[PDB]
Order: sequence, then structure tokens, then C-alpha cells
Amino acid sequence: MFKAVLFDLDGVITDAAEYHFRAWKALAEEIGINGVDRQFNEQLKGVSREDSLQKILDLADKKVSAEEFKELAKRKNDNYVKMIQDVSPADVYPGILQLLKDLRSNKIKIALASASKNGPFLLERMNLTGYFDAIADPAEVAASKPAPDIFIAAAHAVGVAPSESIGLEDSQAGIQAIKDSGALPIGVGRPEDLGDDIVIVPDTSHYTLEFLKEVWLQK
Ligand SMILES: [Mg+2]
Repeated sequence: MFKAVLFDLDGVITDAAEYHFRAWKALAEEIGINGVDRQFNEQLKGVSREDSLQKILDLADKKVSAEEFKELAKRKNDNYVKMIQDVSPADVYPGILQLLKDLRSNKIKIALASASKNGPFLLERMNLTGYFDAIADPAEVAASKPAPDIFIAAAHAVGVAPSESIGLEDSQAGIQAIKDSGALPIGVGRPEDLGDDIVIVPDTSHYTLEFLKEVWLQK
């Protein structure tokens, strides 16, 4: 049987993207720039804070000094950090808490494989810290998803090979990273978005220990 499950945060455990989008939209509103909507925001995922700000400024050809740029990046982050103070156990996706309990009770290791720079805080706010054996630090990852590095790191941080692990992801890049690490992917979403060559469930209520064991046995 598999020995570990490697979780992404966003789109699996919780909607982590939303508060970043909110904070960017608020910043843009404050300075009179229109166009920070959800399709635009897809262009900010995985992008640095400063490169993200520059994209927003570019929507209006808005010119700013280095000092004003620094203030704006700071303000968005301040607002974001304020917003995430309100994260709670209610922000946990359906099925995930029970899955975590069942994995733990079966002595299956649990690791986070997320780019989130606020992963540990967010798991604390959701009261999930005690279920996690390790969190892979994204600051120590040389290459982001779809590179496998962060999944390999998450497996290693719990003392297993990725080949002993299942990875859970909602993104095409994350599924590729899981494949390339040697772990077994189980996607959440649509085959239209994630491909027809992996096991996919339509939402996180389908991620149960019994389903993961079935999948493992049938691979
Ligand atoms: Mg994800």
C-alpha cells in the first residue's frame, strides 16, 4: 500500500488563490486601474509579487517611482495578510478533514507540496497542523511545478520515496509534477483540464481513504 499522500494546498485543501486575487483587486481599485478580473489573475499565479504588480500597472501604462512601487507591493501584501487572519476550519474543502483523520489513523504519512509562502500559517488557521508530518518549504525548491522538485521534497521530508506516494492536485502543472516525481497522481476536476490518462475525481468529497487504496491497487 502507499506510505504517504502529498497534498497541494490551493484547490485541494482550500481556496488559497481567492484572498490573493481579492488583495490585488483592492489595490487596483485604490489606484484607479480597471481590468483585474479572474482571467487576468490567472496571469499572476506562480508569478512574483513584484512581477504581478508590474502586470497590473501595465494594464493602464501607469508609471511609478521605485519608492511608490515598493509602497504598493507592501500594501497589497499587508491587505492579504490581514485578510488571511479570518481563515478558519470552515475554509477546508469537503472530504479533506476526514481523509486526513483516516490517513493518520492508518499511519500513512501526510505532507504539503505547495508553493504557498503562507502554508504553515494557513494550516494552523484551519486547525490542520497536527495532521501534517511535514511541509515542503517552497523557498528551498529550485524549480516550480510542473517540475517535480516540490513533490520529491515533500516525500523526502517524511522519509519516503515518491514512488511510495500518492499526490493530490487540481492543476495540469501539478499533475505533471506528481507524474515526474514518481508518485501516483489523482486529480480533482475535469478530464478536459487535466487529461484522460490519470484518475480524476470531480470534487474533493471523492478523495476518501477507500478510494485512494482502490486506485493504488489498480495502478
Ligand atoms: Mg492546486
